[PDB]
Amino acid sequence: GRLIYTAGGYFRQSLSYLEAYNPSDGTWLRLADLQVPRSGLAGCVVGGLLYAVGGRNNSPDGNTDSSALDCYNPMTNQWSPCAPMSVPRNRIGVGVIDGHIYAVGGSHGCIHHNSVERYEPERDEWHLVAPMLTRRIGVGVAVLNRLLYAVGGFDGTNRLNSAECYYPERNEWRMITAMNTIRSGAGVCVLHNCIYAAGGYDGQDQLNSVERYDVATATWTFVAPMKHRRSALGITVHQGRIYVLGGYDGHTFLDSVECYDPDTDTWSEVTRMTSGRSGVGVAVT
Amino acid sequence: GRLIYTAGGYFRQSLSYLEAYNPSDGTWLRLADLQVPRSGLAGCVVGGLLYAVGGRNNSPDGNTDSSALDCYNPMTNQWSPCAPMSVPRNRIGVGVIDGHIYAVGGSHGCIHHNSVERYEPERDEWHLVAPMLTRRIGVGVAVLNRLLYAVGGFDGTNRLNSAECYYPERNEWRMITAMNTIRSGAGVCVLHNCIYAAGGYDGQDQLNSVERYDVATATWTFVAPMKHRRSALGITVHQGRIYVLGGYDGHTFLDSVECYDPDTDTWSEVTRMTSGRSGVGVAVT
Ligand code: NA
Repeated sequence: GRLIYTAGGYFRQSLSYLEAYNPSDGTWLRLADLQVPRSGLAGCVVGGLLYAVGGRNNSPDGNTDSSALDCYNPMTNQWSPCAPMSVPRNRIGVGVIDGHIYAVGGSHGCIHHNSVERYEPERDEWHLVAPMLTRRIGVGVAVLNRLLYAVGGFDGTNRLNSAECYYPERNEWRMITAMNTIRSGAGVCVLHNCIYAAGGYDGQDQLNSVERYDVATATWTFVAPMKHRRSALGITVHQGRIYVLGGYDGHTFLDSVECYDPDTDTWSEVTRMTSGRSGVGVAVT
Repeated sequence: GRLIYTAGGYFRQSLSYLEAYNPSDGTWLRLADLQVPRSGLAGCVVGGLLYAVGGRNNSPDGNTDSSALDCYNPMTNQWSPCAPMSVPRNRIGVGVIDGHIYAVGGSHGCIHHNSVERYEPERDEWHLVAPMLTRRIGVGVAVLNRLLYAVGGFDGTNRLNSAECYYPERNEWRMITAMNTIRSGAGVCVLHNCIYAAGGYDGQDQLNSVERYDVATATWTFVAPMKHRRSALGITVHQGRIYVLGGYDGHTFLDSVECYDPDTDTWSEVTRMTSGRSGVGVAVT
């Protein structure tokens, strides 16, 4: 009975919400708020614990980029602070390999990071690894074949269709085949041995198009588009299906949750979040 | 029969309101809207004309920092554009010396300005002067003894308790005694030869504390606090009393207007604005 957790987000200002959706019965739980309101963060799970990584506190009286790492225990309904990252990372990408959290790119004020760091929960320590070949904020991250893929984003000048792959054993990055579409703030996940990149911003419009990377052919192929165009959407995989949560369509902050069935190549609206928001962190446990 | 004018502000989005309060009879006038919505702007008066300087248009369709200078004539109820500043300046500080407008600090996207520029209404021209020693956004500005004081703010990393002074004849800045409290977005004004810094934000809390700088002793002393904590408040002096307008208390956008009587060292609520808002520009004419 795993749940889809959504942490933080943005609607007029950064949000503290921690909510959990049950795809089986369609119910939503209201869990303990984040200690600091954050948008542009990422979520991940290690050993049944939910982690909220980086982001930014956007408030009417001023803004603060976050280097924070916070851990939520579903059994206790409590958030606990962890060691912070070396730098603040807003619009961060995150992936997990062997119980270690990789924090990828993101921004700190005018700085667009190419730097990458890894967290060890057993030691509560962060350590820098090899930086990416490109500076990437609003970057999508996917773990596939024990490699860490960094997809699209924004380098400070241009939104990107480029993508690269990290080899943990060799501690190095290599560029892979570029996507068909330029995407910053896309939802990036892994489903049935393929990397999916859904929505995002091409530098002009928020996108509803969805493409998938097949490792064997090293090609990106378009699949069925989402019903709603969205950037800064949350994404996850639950029981062989992709779930996209909220986002921004250029005018509205979406409460829509769409579900992709790979067997039928179709998207359907499954639920609505309690309120519209973009820039959430999402994970399943 | 001078009026307290409040221009722009923020509530869900940047506002276009121009309203004028009469402290003698408690009435509010609804004047011509600003041509462009703006929050984080500053207001000032030169030769009976009201000026709206800098700010930002925060809308659901995007955010744009403003380099605009607009002039309102109370006799015609008309806004007229003036020459723009060299750069956009959101959360700007403004002061007037010898009929010249000084535009101090503020932000442009991720940039935190230390730059300062001066407007000459007779020539409709802006010119840069010596930059401040510190980058300051959400900076409070006060003119005292023909010197321009820049108080607190945010440098891009930390909210500040520091303050500095500009010498127009020498074209140079000098650091002065730091405040007792770190304050960004405080209300800063001059009353009876003292600089007052009321409220503000420290990165964690909105403040109700008020302190005053005495030039002779070069010391900051706390006076009676305001009834409501507020950051990004509007401030002005009218007939020997300080008026604080709106702001943000960490939850609500205030419509509250408080008045400080220096003879009794007491604050009282005198009126309410027609709607709650933060980040207004305020001036008296
Ligand atoms: Na907030």
